[PDB]
Amino acid sequence: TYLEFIQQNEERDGVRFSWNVWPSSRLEATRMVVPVAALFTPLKERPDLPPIQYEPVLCSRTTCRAVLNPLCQVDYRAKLWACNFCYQRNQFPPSYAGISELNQPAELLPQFSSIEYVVLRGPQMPLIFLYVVDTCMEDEDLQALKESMQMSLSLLPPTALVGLITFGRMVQVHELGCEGISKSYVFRGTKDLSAKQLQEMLGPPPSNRFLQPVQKIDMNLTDLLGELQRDPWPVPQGKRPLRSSGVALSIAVGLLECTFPNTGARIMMFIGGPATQGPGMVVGDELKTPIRSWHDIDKDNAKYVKKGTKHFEALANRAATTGHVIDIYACALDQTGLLEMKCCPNLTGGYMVMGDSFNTSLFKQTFQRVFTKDMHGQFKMGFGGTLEIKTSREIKISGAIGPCVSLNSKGPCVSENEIGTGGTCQWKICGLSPTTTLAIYFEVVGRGAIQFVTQYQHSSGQRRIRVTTIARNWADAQTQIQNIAASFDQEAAAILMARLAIYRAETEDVLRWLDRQLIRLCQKFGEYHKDDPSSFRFSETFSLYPQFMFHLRRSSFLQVFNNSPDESSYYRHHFMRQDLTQSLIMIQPILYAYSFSGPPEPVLLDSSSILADRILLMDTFFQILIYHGETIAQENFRHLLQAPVDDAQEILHSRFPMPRYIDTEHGGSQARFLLSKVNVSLQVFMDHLKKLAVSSA
Amino acid sequence: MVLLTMIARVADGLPLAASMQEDDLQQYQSQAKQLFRKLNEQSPTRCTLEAGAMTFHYIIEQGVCYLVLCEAAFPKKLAFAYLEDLHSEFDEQHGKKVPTVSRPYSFIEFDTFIQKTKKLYIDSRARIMVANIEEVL
Amino acid sequence: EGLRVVNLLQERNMLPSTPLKPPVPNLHEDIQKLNCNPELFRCTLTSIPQTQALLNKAKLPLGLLLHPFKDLVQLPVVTSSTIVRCRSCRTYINPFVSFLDQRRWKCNLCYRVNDVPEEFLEPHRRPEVQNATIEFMAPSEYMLRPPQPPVYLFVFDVSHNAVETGYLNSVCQSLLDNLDLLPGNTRTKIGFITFDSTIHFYGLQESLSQPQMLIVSDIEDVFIPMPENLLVNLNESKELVQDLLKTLPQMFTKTLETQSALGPALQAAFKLMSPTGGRMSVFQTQLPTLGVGALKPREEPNHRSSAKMTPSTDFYKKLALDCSGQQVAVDLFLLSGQYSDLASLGCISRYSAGSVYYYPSYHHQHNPVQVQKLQKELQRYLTRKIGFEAVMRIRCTKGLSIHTFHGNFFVRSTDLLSLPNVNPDAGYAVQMSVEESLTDTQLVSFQSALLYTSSKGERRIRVHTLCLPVVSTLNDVFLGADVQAISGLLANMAVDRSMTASLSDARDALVNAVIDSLSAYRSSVPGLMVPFSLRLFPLFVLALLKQKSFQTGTNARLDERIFAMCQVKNQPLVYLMLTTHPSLYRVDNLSDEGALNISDRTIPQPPILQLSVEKLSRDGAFLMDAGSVLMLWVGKNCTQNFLSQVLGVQNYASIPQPMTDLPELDTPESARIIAFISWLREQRPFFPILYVIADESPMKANFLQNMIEDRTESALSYYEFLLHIQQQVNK
Ligand SMILES: [Zn+2]
Ligand SMILES: [Zn+2]
Repeated sequence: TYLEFIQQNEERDGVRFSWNVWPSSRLEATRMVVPVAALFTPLKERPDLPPIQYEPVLCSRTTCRAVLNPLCQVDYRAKLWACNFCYQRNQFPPSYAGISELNQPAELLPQFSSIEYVVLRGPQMPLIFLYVVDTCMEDEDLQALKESMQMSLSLLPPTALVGLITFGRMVQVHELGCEGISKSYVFRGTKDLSAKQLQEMLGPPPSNRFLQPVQKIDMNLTDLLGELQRDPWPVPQGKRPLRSSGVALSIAVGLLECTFPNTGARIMMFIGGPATQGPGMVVGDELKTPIRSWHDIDKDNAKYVKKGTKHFEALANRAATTGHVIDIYACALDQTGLLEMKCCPNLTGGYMVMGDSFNTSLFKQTFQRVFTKDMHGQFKMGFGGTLEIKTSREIKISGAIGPCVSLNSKGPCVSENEIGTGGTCQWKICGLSPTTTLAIYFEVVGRGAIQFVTQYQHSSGQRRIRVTTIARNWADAQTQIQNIAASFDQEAAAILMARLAIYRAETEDVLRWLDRQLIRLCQKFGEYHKDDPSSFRFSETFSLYPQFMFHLRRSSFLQVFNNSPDESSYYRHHFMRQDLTQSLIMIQPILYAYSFSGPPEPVLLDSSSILADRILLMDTFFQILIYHGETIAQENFRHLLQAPVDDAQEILHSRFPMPRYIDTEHGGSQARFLLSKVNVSLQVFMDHLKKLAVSSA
Repeated sequence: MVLLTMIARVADGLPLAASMQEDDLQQYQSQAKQLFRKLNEQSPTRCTLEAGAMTFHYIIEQGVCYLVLCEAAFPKKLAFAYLEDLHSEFDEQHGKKVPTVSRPYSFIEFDTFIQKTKKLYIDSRARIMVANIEEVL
Repeated sequence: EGLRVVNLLQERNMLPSTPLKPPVPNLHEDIQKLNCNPELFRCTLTSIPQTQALLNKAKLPLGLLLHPFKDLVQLPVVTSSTIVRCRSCRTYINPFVSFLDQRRWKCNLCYRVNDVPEEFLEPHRRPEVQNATIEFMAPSEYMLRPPQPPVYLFVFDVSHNAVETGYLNSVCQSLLDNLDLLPGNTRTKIGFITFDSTIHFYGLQESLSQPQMLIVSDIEDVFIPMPENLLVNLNESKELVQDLLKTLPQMFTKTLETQSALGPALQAAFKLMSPTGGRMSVFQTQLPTLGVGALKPREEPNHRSSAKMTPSTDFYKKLALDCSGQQVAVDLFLLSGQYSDLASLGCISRYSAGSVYYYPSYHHQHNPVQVQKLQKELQRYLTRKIGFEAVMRIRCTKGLSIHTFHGNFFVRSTDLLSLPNVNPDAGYAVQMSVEESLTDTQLVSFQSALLYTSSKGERRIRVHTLCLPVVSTLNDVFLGADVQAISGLLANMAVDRSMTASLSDARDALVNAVIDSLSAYRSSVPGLMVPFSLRLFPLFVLALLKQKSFQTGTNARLDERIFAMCQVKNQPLVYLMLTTHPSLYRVDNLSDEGALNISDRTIPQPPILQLSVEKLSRDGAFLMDAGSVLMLWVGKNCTQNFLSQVLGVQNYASIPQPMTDLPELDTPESARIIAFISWLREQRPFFPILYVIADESPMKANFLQNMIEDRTESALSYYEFLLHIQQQVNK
């Protein structure tokens, strides 16, 4: 079963291809409507795979150097194996001398196609956490932020290093635990500083005066964090506080750059408002002028966007080149400037959290999900990931889309047509989780092979290598398009095409390209008589693709207006990282119905699903909404009123960015969210699509 | 939205208490002493003067004047509440010794309460007549 | 008395046994009794020459030496609603005006008649006319701003060398002991800055567990890191500043900072004090080497180098002028063990009415003499009265013109000394000339007025008025000469001659002053004939030439010479004379010819001895009053009674090598010597330490460097000096 094949391959190898049967000819590779693309999750969790504590056993060829995988032909008599990528025949290492047929290594069994190795050679480096704290916020917001940071300090490993940087008008780099004086280095938030300059101005396991181990400093830091008061500078009437977010981040990046380069570090920046001073400014200090909106940026009424975006773009590349992660936790009623700072968490593996106030259950719970541990009490986060992809000689890599940076490595697996962060066989991911999903786009130029090698730093300090080797059948020449049409993953291809549309919208019409490919897909894989719209049908393999495209082109990912620029950057941020299942929920929110006439059942996202005697539970990935009809808007009536609430609580935990909860009913103001995601309309959208699919190609 | 506060006896214009911080002050301090000389027992008890980018605010109680200067953008609603806090404190502590002193600034030590009250109004995160001053001078 | 002529070659013992008293001007009895106290105000020529030609004939300098803020035993404070001042030259109504119509007074400086207002009423019996020294309460127009609060900012060098000297411990202990004794009322503000390669501010808040050390590392672009709690209220935050003064000496014990950024640190300290002004105390221990205002190392001279001074940069001069404009005065405490270019560093205090303090080779363990000296000089520096944002004007009758000022100030408008601070231990000098012949008057007057804000927030005016007669005879000018005052004014002129020209020209002009004046006296009358008023003139000038300010063949170093010149430009006349020509007494045989009037104390009065080794004795002990110190020298063959009954020792060998003071034993010999010592230090507010260390072999016999009458390998004796003058007088 093709569905069982797709399900089992995602659970084992953490990947979902747009096509599971690839074009065996050049004539069909060029004419592919949806490109051969993979939805790859390098750190997907699974039923307790045995960690391999020996060396990976690579191929003995300079260019190839692939990892031993089940696709390799072995010869247990002569103690030799043949590399499946370059046909090179290799000798087994001495630790494999006692190899036998009735006792073979793990990496050769097809069950262990995806597998993780441990490299224990060098002394493990400790984790590094740098707190970058804004102090221009209300007391109740700053006190809650302080309590949240003190709790995160109690979850850190004893070996980890910590630093503290607070800012407002000035920038303070705190020297931790310096006896009874508590000192800090003050810097102007007016001019930017390079790492070298910062190094000259500032100065067994390693530790600086500014980055000390948790087990020896946790008591002084929790007292410092407890005494952190708001920025002492007065804020005059009608003015915004002077906030130097651009310089504070450039000092945090500059600090770690000259102390611990090329090692796992997390710059967690907490923002209570926009940057009003320095490089990286978003808006002026006059309250008379509002923060820029989409209407302001289209009519060229935002003098700080491009100059501010470029500043944080350089900081993003500086930290990504060094190998550090940049987190941004923004909470304010006004906008914050995420549109200008988005490249710091996007290029690295940084998280992006957006709320209304640090003094809410929304931020507090979300912030402690960051430090969620697994079955061994270790953070579900990796550092300094290096993704290298080995392909068959017939495959070339167009590029990747998602949280990663190109290492600019050249080879015969690099394609001329580059897509996204492309033109390379290697990518750096400074931060990855069990969720981080890259979108790899391939191009053909049985059985074709693709190997994913991911080297990252575990939260324990161990260096791990995650090898995943997949194989898909080459098309039969006497049944080319027929087998290709049956191996189509309509869900994965929809998200892989959504990945392309958003990457072009965020780096600029996009909807015109999204329609020409939907019409092209209807003509090549659909059934229809020419000039007869009523004859158009779609296989069960393709039938849901037009609906996934109707919701994608109307979602907030491409219709940026009616949202703030910081909200459009936040929505696109999480979509470019999530796996398949969560990405489908973003584009097409799930909707359950609750009534006396039957148990809860999923219903369509149409206006007809909104009944008066029924309770709805719409699950947008970003918000969970419970809607009550006009009749229910008043023990049996208790089971109905709390059935969606109970189902809400369960999914209101596992999700890392805790979605905003909304309890509304008919006539309520908050019912607007349900009415805009629901429902020109799909009926008209399909009829217009059929008229173009049955007529000219 | 900045600072200049002076407390003077209305009769002879004798200064009683003031407070000034710069890091000009030389011109607006003269105009302040000009007004203290002009004020008499027929002057309006509460008034506001315009001086271009600056704006004076004063009240008069018990023959004592409480003047404050700030930029014109500073709320005139808050300027009078600032002078009211100073008046009630000054009258409660020195209201009966004012008509007897003769030294200039016989209450310099009122500098402390002026500056601690001054900071409770020049910070948004802590929460009558109008005539051009060039006419009265 | 004496109109007689003295032959300096035959006497050779002209120095009196009792202290020198200032001359009495040749004035009428009723006028002299109202004259100003000679300790506050005095003139080099008590008889002013009528013309400039007569002054040039005498070849003596005409000038005034004043100590305007000296501590007084009694001061009349007039609180008049009106200050009676002359309508022309603004001279204050003084005892030497000329009342005629009893309602109109003639100004004694510009001769204009002024109307005596009603408030004044027997107008002449009013205190403003019965006191030459008086303090007024300045009205409203006598101030540019509300009276500023007392602001004290202490700036400490904390480099590796500074930590090794250990000065921070005793200075912080002095502040703790003298916190309540600082001048000021509840408006007093205090701040703290430490520096090395970076400037360190200290915030003090009652809501925080402990102070916060805010470090600005941008050396080329300094700023203030916090707006509120850097200069804190001492009355409210007393507990907070006491912890920091206990915590400061413990922070830098393991410091590797070898460089010091004094320049940028003083800019940070200036920006912090700019809004209010006040007193800035700077403690530097080494050469400034990092940042703006850096100074290059110099090689110290030796006894062989010739007389071949001036600052190397103008940064500390430009910065001092900026401090003066913001009513900020900078007092420099130099505790350096090596050359630190005090010639350039001193400008921070000269052009800001500050005062420099020098403690060479200070060390908390190795140099107990400098430790106790700093402790006592800080006890005075922190508890003496002070005036803020001050100005002073020196006036004189028409015809006399002041043309050169001497002292720590900034001269804004000829006759308008700006005093960011005014301290009671500062001295000032002025040089004048007769621009218009004084044929009209027979009396000329001088008035100094000192506007200042007291530590209690009260604008006050202190006024001194001097009156002198005018003569027209060469002999009358010599009869009124003040040998001490002439010596002080010449020392100030010689310091300027050093910077202006060289040390040789400064020494020559000093010798030529004695030659020209005595040659002029001889040309208007065999041996060296001098009048009675100048019998000590070659003595005090030779002592001037052997002082550490102008000596040559000595092994002196640069910072010692500059600091000695800084004391010439800033000390009152008495302490300048005590430093140059110390008073030498014999103290191993005191007896009952003393001042036993003081109730229960006797207080011997031993005769003053001339500064020659010939006057010493290996059988006795000699105390030398050098003004700021009291060096007690003990002979090798000293008697056994002085050893056990005064020093507490059984033999000369067991006299401890560094002795910080005498013991107070139960012997009448100790009671005599302690009474004489205590009476000496009661004649001054600057407690002088007394070290008996002067043994006959302690390697610290600089007691002999003050024997200015004896010859050395590179200087003439006193008799050799008189022989050289006579050769030049009648050449
Ligand atoms: Zn190979
Ligand atoms: Zn006059």
